[PDB]
Amino acid sequence: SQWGSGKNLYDKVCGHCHKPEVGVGPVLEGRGLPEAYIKDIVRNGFRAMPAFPASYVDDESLTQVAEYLSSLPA
Amino acid sequence: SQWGSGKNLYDKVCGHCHKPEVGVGPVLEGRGLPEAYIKDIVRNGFRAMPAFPASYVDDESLTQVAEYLSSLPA
Amino acid sequence: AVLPKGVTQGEFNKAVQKFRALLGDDNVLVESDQLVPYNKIMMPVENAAHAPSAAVTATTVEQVQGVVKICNEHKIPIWTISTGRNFGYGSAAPVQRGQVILDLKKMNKIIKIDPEMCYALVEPGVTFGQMYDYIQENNLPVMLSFSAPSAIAGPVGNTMDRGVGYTPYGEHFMMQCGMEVVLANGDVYRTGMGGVPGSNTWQIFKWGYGPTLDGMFTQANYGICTKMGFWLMPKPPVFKPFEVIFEDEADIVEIVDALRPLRMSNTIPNSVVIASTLWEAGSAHLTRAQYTTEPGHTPDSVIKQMQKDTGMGAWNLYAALYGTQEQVDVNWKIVTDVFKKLGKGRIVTQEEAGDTQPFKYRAQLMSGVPNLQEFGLYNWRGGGGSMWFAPVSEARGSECKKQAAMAKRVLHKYGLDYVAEFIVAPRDMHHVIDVLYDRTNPEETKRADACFNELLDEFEKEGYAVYRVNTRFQDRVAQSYGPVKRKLEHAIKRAVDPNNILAPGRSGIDLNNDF
Amino acid sequence: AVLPKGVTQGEFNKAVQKFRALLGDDNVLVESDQLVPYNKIMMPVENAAHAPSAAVTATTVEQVQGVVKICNEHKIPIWTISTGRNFGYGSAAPVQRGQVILDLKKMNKIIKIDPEMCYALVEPGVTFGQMYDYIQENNLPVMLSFSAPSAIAGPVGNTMDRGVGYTPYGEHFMMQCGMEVVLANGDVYRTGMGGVPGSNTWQIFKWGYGPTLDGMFTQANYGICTKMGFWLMPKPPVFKPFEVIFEDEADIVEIVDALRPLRMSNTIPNSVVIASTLWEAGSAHLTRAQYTTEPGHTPDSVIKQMQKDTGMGAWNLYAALYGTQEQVDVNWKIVTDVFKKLGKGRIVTQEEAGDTQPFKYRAQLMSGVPNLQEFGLYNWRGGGGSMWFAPVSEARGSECKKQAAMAKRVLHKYGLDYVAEFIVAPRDMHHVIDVLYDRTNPEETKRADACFNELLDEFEKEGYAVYRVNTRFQDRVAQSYGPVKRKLEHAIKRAVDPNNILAPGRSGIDLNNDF
Ligand SMILES: *Cc1cc2c(cc1C)nc1c(=O)[nH]c(=O)nc-1n2C[C@@H](O)[C@@H](O)[C@@H](O)COP(=O)(O)OP(=O)(O)OC[C@H]1O[C@@H](n2cnc3c(N)ncnc32)[C@H](O)[C@@H]1O
Ligand SMILES: *Cc1cc2c(cc1C)nc1c(=O)[nH]c(=O)nc-1n2C[C@@H](O)[C@@H](O)[C@@H](O)COP(=O)(O)OP(=O)(O)OC[C@H]1O[C@@H](n2cnc3c(N)ncnc32)[C@H](O)[C@@H]1O
Ligand code: HEC
Ligand code: HEC
Ligand SMILES: Cc1ccc(O)cc1
Ligand SMILES: Cc1ccc(O)cc1
Ligand SMILES: [Cl-]
Ligand SMILES: [Cl-]
Repeated sequence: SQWGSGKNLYDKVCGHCHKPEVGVGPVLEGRGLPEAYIKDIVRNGFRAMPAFPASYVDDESLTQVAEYLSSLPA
Repeated sequence: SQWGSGKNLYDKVCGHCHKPEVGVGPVLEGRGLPEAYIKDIVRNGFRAMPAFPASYVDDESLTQVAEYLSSLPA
Repeated sequence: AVLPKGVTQGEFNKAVQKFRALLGDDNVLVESDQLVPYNKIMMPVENAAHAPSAAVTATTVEQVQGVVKICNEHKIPIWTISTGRNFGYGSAAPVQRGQVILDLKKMNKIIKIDPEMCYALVEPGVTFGQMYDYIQENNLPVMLSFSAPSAIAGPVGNTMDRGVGYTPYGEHFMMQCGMEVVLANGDVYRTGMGGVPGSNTWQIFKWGYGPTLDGMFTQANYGICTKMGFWLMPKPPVFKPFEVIFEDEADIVEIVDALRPLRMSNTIPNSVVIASTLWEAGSAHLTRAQYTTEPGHTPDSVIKQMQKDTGMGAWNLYAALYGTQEQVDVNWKIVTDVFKKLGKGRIVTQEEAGDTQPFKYRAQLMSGVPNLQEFGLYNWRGGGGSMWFAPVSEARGSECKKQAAMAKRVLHKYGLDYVAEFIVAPRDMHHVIDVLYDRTNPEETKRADACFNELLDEFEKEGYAVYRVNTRFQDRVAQSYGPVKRKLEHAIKRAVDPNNILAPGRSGIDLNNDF
Repeated sequence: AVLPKGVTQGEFNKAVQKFRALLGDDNVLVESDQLVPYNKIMMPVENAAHAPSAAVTATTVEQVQGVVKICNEHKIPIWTISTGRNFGYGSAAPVQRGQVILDLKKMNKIIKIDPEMCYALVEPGVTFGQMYDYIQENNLPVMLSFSAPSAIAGPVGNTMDRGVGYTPYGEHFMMQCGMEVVLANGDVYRTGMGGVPGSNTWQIFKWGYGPTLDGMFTQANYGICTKMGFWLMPKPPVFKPFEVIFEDEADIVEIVDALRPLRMSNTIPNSVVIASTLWEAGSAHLTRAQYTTEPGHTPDSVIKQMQKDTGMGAWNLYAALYGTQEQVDVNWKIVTDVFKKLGKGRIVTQEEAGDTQPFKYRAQLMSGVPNLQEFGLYNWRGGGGSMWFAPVSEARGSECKKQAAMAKRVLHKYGLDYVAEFIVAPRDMHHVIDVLYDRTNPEETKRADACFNELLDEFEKEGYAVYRVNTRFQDRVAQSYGPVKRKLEHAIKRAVDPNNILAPGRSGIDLNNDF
């Protein structure tokens, strides 16, 4: 796809703020967050968090990252 | 005046090309060159030599440099 | 619902119909759920004031030329964005309500990276992260210079707004070389050596012949940049980062005055950052709530407490040495002696700090390694409200102290903090102040807006103006630079964009003004 | 006798009457014996083709504003000169016959030289010699950068034409900061931070806010520069000049490729000169007549003989190290090893050359000490005929070799010599070729004109163009950069000078053209 896999989207964009060692944003790894919720936060943005348009991160890539995050240990 | 003295015009402009150690132009020191001739070369320029307008080197300053050049030893 | 200023629902519909025919249906966005991510702003005003009417995504120069032809026909105003990560400066949202966003993120092609001549030619949608990957994969001996949002931001967008980096190639627009611009009439203009057919010097020699126009397009609405070239620093054999921690707030005068001869002589060749205690705190991910819950600004007593518990100073300077081992060793001996002779500040190196923050990220930023660590500044108070007040000053200590005190006073008046840093060049300082507030609290946003106005009024009175500002204050700042300048800018605007379609209002340039 | 193009004897007389009333009688020059020194050109055309109709000397900004108001009334075209020492580029004479010369030599005020912040703000008539005297008298720790005519030339004129120097601040327009321009409507515009009232940052921060227009005025006819600011290099404790003499003509490829990493890393921080044997000869004051009287070019056999008798090489490189003793010593060890590893070229220092020419003048030029030694180039063949063919190339060895061969061939075809030098920046070369000929010989001038045309045709075909050119070829070179560029330049010209009074024809910008 646009990012190939969800692991790739997480490593190149999301993880720069969300990885445990960073801590700009809360840990999303193994939290079982719904795909529909992740899609809402990325498209609307949440307070301190910026919003990313489809041209940057598409719907298909959001599905992949939601799935990748659920599969990891907490 | 504009250059103060003829020694000053020679040091700041003419001598950069005409002094013996330089040799871009021929030696003018103690050659008894006429004021009317020096006035003609500076205003018209001579081949490789550039011309200087009155705004750069005025008539009064040319008179002073002609007089300074005649007074020096060859 | 939302339409462009002066354009009727009918004319807009013919335009959207032509956009679709030219670009395809998935490249034209008119539904409000698709437009929502472009609307997110950190400015003290509601989203409605900067909401777009549509968003089109072009991928080729032929398409940008197309979008501009359609825009001239139906008098449609376009707002161009590249990577659109301009947080604290308007983000991805237009200067004015209802403008169409020409989103060029999909134009993400790296055209050339020459490892011998050390230059890069890229498209608008290229991110610094995308470039870092290409440089790592292909083992190229080049180094990047970038803004703190690094990985998510890009070269074209940051340089159009004349942004700043932290390596010796820090003043980004100084290192720019050659650009392709699509003008309002559809023509494709190439600056410098680009107009010459079969030229191999576009990214080599800056000026060209005749007037050199690269600067004319930056922070302006005279064309849409489609290709941009810049110079890359070659990877030095050794990189030596360091920090110098200072205890008193009044130490700023001596730090700046002692640092100046070292910057001017190029001993310390990079853009030096002198960060305040609160900026330093925010970047190390410390929140205000874990120190005080009291309303208004953070008192001097809790800042002094913050310094004891963590080891931060009132001013924390981060610099870096580049070169061969022998070059770095003699420069280290020069820098060390200057600080010893001062009898102030603790020197901390990579060995005694290494893996700890904020040293780690600053060292990464000064060597072209991406991280988004500095986004912790938005966690200091939270709420998602942030604006950059960035006045310009002389790299003279008394001036830095004067500006610091002026800012601190007006900010405290509105119950906000002085979270700032000085980015140092040989002769100038980019005094960057982050006016942080809670955007979900309507009373605090109303205060923040007033605070920003007063900050501009107070600084203009003392002869200071900002180098870049948010979309909401772009016209206001244009006033700081006098009427003759605005008059000249509108004359050029009438000449290159008679129909007023290229981002009206950008830097206060709009044909609907009386100039 | 000589009147402006399109202006009648009557309208011109009303203009001269108004000039006199505004400036005084001794500031308006209409007599041919007063106009004669402005007419001297080294171009292959008669004086008549570039003869002025009048010359006015202004001393204040109010007067320049006055001259422009009168010029707009009677449609009088003005040609502005500062120090007017543009030899080989049109000198002090106008692009077109009959233009009035606005001679600003009398505006020779040094407004400010800040020794701490290291900058200068000057008026057009200030010469580099005048600045050197002020710096010597007041013991200021600053260093100047200048073109070879140094003492007689000035900062404003050279930078308006984007000239080059030899110190680390060599690319003059890169170091420019802030300018005041009188527009065609009479308005006084100040770039960067100048528009802000009570600003102390005009010569500190380059850009300002909104479009940055300094570049737009250089090599253009969009305004008359009345004040210009620039940065000065602080005097380093030790200066170490050197030369590296190379034997073969084919050595150029390895010299350039070996020099590049040293320029890019800033080990050698100054504009390096790689001078050809004939350029070197001319500067050491050797004439052609003392070696051969045979017609046509100087044969390879007599050039090889010239090398044995004097010790010059095919390529003579002059560079310089700046900094502290320890900084210079480690950089000298790096430079020395690069040349030893090559196994080519003799290294000559200040100790083993010292008082001998051409080493002496180059060392002076690289340290901001004035001399007019390089004018010996006009003595190589004499006659007072000289034109600069200066193409731009990549600082890549194969490209330099290619350009050298192309030039040499076309020059020999017209019986002229290849007397050239490469001025090196990290990524670009200013390949400066002096097409020298005897102007008193009518057959050789006709050949020189044809040679210059063919030089431009040959280079454009291979994708190369010049960075600066003489008044006679300014329109020709404008063509090398394509139609879109010219179109944009005429659009801006109509907007800022509707009456076409500011130097029409400069850089090929004239409203009488179809663009
Ligand atoms: C939040 C934050 C912001 C920072 C920062 C740290 C934090 C925590 N650190 C920065 C730094 O060190 N240096 C900077 O210069 N900026 C910093 N910023 C702000 C930062 O977000 C921006 O500098 C920068 O990266 C902007 O992002 P961007 O690169 O995505 O640029 P953009 O696409 O938003 O474009 C900016 C601006 O440029 C104009 N425009 C864009 N593209 C074009 C084209 N093609 N043609 C014509 N004009 C163009 C437009 O007005 C746009 O808004
Ligand atoms: C003969 C020779 C010439 C050289 C040289 C060596 C020799 C032997 N070495 C040079 C060098 O290293 N680097 C250079 O850049 N040039 C060299 N030159 C040529 C040299 O004469 C010129 O570079 C330079 O010094 C020109 O003289 P100048 O400084 O007196 O400038 P100018 O007054 O003639 O102005 C040049 C050009 O600029 C435009 N113009 C001037 N002033 C203004 C203002 N105020 N406003 C608007 N336009 C202005 C105008 O087109 C003018 O012709
Ligand atoms: C730094 C610039 C970020 C990037 C890149 C991404 N996110 Fe983020 N995210 C960030 C912050 C500071 C916050 C907290 C905001 C607040 O004020 O509370 C968040 C939050 C989220 C959440 C909500 C988590 C929760 O526990 O409720 C989600 C689901 C989320 N972020 C997702 C997400 C994805 C999928 C990203 C890559 C496309 C991504 N974020 C990037 C900061 C940053
Ligand atoms: C270098 C750019 C020069 C400066 C500055 C001045 N002069 Fe010059 N001058 C120069 C040359 C190269 C020549 C020889 C020209 C040729 O082709 O022969 C000259 C010559 C003269 C002469 C003629 C001497 C003779 O032997 O007949 C005169 C009288 C003269 N120059 C005067 C002069 C004055 C007064 C100057 C300062 C205002 C001056 N020159 C400057 C080169 C240069
Ligand atoms: C860190 C930073 C620097 C500049 C700027 O304008 C904003 C933020
Ligand atoms: C020495 C020199 C350099 C550049 C130029 O254009 C002319 C002459
Ligand atoms: Cl914002
Ligand atoms: Cl000439």
